[PDB]
Amino acid sequence: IVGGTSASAGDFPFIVSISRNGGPWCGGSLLNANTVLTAAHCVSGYAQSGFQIRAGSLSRTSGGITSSLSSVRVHPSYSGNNNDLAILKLSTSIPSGGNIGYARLAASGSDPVAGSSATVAGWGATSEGGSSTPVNLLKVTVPIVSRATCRAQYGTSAITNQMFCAGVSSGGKDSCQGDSGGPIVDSSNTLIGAVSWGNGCARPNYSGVYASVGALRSFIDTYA
Repeated sequence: IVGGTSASAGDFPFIVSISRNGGPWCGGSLLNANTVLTAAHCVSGYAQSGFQIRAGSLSRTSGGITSSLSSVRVHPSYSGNNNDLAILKLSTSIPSGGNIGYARLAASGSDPVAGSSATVAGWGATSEGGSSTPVNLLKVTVPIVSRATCRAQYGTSAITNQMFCAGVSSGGKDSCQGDSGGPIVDSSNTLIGAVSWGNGCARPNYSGVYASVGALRSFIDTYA
């Protein structure tokens, strides 16, 4: 997270950190006791044994409940940056209680509304190309960017209705490398997307691009 602040305990009860090879890698969202929603790019094709999930902590290294993965299901039509979600099944159940809860999904057919304030969180880089990855969770609030503008920025073909965009025109607030798969929520903390891709991080006029929960609910609902 670029241009963010320290998350507080309980801000995202459902957020998980996803390590790979014992190192920071991605974020995700706990949907229920044995299921995490993350970005397909975080897990597609990779050895599933390299991953570990941690829930119930502001730290990605300590505290909470951990689990290995039983299975990975990438969206059936994942293609390029498109349909960039995967459903993970957990070998250790993660009961709700305390700072653990489950995500509330955006309504089916919904699209985030341009100009509305969204909050994204993760343990990714704090600058584009940055060396340091935060131990404690960061968050940042950015406006949704209209898809028409996002298409002006990246090309019409590059932004589909399975994606939405968020960021500030003059740059400086965004998700970044290591935040992929983690949540973006609306002002009521409803899960509207997962961090997906972008042309660097926090660049002026290149919005962050997010996998859209509202558009992907039929894959999410069926396997969650």
